Amino acid sequence: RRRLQRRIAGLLPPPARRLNISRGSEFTRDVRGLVEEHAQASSLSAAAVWRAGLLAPSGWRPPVFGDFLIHASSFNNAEATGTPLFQFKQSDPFSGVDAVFTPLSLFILMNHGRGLTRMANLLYDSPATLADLVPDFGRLVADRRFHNFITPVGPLVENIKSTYLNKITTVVHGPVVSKAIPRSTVKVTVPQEAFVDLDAWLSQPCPADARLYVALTYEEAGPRFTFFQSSRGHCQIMNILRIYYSPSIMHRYAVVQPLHIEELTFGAVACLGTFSATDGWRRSAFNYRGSSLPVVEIDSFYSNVSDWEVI
Amino acid sequence: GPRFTFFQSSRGHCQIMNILRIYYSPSIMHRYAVVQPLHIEELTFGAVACLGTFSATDGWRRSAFNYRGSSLPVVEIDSFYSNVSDWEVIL
Amino acid sequence: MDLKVVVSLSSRLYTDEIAKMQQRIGCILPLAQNVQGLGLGQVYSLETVPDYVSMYNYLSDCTLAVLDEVSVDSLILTKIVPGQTYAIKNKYQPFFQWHGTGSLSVMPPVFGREHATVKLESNDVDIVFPMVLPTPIAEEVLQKILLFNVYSRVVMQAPGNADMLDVHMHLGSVSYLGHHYELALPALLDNLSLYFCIMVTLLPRASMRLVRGLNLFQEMVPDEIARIDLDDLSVADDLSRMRVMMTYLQSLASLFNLGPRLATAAYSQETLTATCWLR
Amino acid sequence: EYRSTVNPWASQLGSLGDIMYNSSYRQTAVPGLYSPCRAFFNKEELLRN
Amino acid sequence: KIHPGVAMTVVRTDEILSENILFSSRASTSMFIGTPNVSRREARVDAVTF
Repeated sequence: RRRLQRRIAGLLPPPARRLNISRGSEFTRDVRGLVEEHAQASSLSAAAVWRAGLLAPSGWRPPVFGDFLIHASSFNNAEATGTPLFQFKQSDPFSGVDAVFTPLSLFILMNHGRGLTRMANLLYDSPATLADLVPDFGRLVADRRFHNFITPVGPLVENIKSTYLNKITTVVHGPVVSKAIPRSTVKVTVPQEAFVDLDAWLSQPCPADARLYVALTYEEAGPRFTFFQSSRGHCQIMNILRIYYSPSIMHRYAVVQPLHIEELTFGAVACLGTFSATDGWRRSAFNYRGSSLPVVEIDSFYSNVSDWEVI
Repeated sequence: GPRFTFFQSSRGHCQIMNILRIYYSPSIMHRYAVVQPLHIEELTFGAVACLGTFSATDGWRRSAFNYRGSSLPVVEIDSFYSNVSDWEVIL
Repeated sequence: MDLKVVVSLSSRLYTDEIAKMQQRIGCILPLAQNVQGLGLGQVYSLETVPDYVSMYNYLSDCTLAVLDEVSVDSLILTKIVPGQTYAIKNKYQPFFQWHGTGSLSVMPPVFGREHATVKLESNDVDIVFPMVLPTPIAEEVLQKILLFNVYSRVVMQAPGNADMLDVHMHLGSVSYLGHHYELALPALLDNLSLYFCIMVTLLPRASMRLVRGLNLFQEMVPDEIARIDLDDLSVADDLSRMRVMMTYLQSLASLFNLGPRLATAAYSQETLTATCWLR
Repeated sequence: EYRSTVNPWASQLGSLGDIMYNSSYRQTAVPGLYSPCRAFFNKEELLRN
Repeated sequence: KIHPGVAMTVVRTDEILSENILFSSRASTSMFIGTPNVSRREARVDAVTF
């Protein structure tokens, strides 16, 4: 109880300042306390950094979390924390299982039917069960409605282990942080060969933040997943990716039949979240028991998933 | 192409040559079927040699050889006594 | 912050009015404080013609509010901010399941005025709440009421080309995530339909002016029935046609942006609510 | 030991009783309704022990 | 009520709420009792929550 009282008493909001306008002698000591509060909450000392931890409840927002109920064979325990997960829409109304995908188990949903592929098939060796999770991949990519049945649910922050019927928790909206109050930062892990920086392909104003966009795109061999990092807005990166998708407008020209509406859409772009632009993405390497793939490490993520907008 | 298979046997060399002819008797038919020994030097079908003796109770415990990203399975003979011999042809 | 907004009810509410306001307590509604123009009820009044586009522009202009508590004289409600979230519920009599959909659209209720309303006999106003529904259902009901308005006005003018049962068989049902709903298809939705009609009529000459602005590359992709219009038209008529067409195109594009698009995270089907923020 | 099966219509590789209750053919089914025959007909549940 | 030439091995799963007995021997496991630390949940206007 003494430990609990000493822990609650430090983690308490400071009381609001009163100015008794009515009385005379109380107003003087209250504005005395007011200037003694400002003078120790502004100057260079340890008092002004002591004041920042009280948080005075607009600036800080506890995020929302998504409790998802998944199968253990459709997931892997050995993955990193900050993997952006992609929930699949289920046709049955009372289902109970929300089939999510890490980018590697979704990369084996990409390639099985046609670096990243090595660690992908090292993490998810048998793809028949993962092709049995989705009821239709080839027809749904044939009519190109796969982008709306796949919704992103933000990066994983807590994975409680279970041998059957695993349960994961992702931040769907808000500042990406862990769930356990022994506090740590959830660094968003993105594999590098799917990650491209848009200034690199662009080859002048400083923003506030540099956002991260996923773009499920419909290449003619199969689907493709590419994580786009842009300092610009959403309706600006639609135009910028219209510039980037140069041979797609030639392919949609060279499939000249217009009544076949399948090749008239080329993927869709969804905004995942906002990390800071003054601190860029860090490169890192993620190791399995045998292999190591280079992985983009992204810190200070604020997840806010947007709709898929058609290129 | 030629092959390099490593045999573990508890029996002597006079037994290993007979059991190696017995083990490779289909491959002699295969090599006689797919090509024809039109010359006299194509008659020999390989040769074997003893690489050394190890204990029969605890030998050939399997392990792995882990390189940078891939690992092939390896067999690990412990307490080996190397004693190589000249090649004995199998025909 | 302090966000509790109260509205000024003139007359005290009776028991059935309390029950009907309690029945839909979790839903959202716009805002203009006056109880007269408290929501969408001044477009859905008997005073004006129920025009869709002015209703949409009023719904996208003014702010929204989710109400928490109801009383005999007060209506506790918090308006919407872009900062934080509110827990909202699906309490609409056309029931659409919010199973796992990350987006919610706020549109005027096209399923009839009586379906989403509360009629206050004692007061001065009859309030309505807009439709909060998942966005593939939203664009699907926009398709199946727009094309039904077109294919209905066509058979009112000439019933020799199409069939009413043929369009009512498909254009009266939406099917999203295995749920099969029926559309109450009965005026309404005529100005938006004629706006779309004017757009797709004047879009041939619009595309011709655009491809003549900057050659056979963009002239191959029209088909032969989609290419031929003669090169004789007055300057003022062409300019006014292009200006009015591009005005209706911009309004129609921002209208098929479905307004205030809400986003949800955790839909709890046991309690029928989801954590909802403004996006 | 004096017979192979008491019924050949459910205890075979692909049979009537097997296609009704094995989870390799029950893919167009509602996955919420409980099946008492799943413990005796589904091969992975019959094999994971 | 005439036989269709076919019998029916009907199966049925039937639940039972049993009252169990747990016998755990002395000094079987070792607990390690950590210390409680407090956090902050959604501190609203009417209440602060830990």
